[PDB]
Amino acid sequence: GPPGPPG
Amino acid sequence: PPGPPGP
Amino acid sequence: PGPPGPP
Amino acid sequence: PPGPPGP
Amino acid sequence: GPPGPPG
Amino acid sequence: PGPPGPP
Repeated sequence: GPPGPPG
Repeated sequence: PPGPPGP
Repeated sequence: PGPPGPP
Repeated sequence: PPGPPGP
Repeated sequence: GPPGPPG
Repeated sequence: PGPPGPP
């Protein structure tokens, strides 16, 4: 899947 | 699915 | 799952 | 998420 | 994530 | 999490 959100 | 939120 | 988001 | 308040 | 606030 | 803010 796509990268997760910025922290 | 998307990766997790970042640090 | 995708990679973590960036910091 | 954002980093903590600074010193 | 982004930098935290100035202290 | 992101880095601390500056002093």
